Amino acid sequence: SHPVLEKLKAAHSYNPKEFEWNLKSGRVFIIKSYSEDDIHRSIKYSIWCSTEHGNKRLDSAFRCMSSKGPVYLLFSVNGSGHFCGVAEMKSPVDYNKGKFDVQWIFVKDVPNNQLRHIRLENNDNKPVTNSRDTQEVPLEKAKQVLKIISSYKHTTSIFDDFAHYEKRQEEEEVVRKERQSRN
Repeated sequence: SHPVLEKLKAAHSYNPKEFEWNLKSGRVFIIKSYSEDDIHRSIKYSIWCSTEHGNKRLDSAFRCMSSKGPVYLLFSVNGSGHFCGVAEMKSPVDYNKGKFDVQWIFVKDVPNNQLRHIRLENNDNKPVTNSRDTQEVPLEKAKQVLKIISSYKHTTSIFDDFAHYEKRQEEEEVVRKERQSRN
């Protein structure tokens, strides 16, 4: 067990046994992450950043949902074949690129084969697992997705490789510093 991961787990209740997937109101979006390193950083710092267009869509949705219901984000790394968790969006986008606060709720790997029966009528009836970044999920389909993610008995999560990702970040920082030093 990594000491940083222990601090995180003491400060956050991940994978809560009591999650309300039967949302009365809300908006739910797919997040397609470029890498596991970004997921790891997001969990560590409770922040996310989409593209310029994605940030615009999420910023608008959050501001339109103020005091009406939550905005949930369903995370999957491009090409990974499985969703890796769920966070709630907690702030509008701050442009000093941008960034917004997130509160991670589920940190767990859910294979796409467990979700691909759910099709999005607002994305040409494609499986929810075939979505682009910031695709909005209609609420009833989002309930089905959240029910499965919340109940799934996962065998892995990104936390299994926590030390690995910590090392990746530290070493890259060293490399970056040295590169900057030489210029």
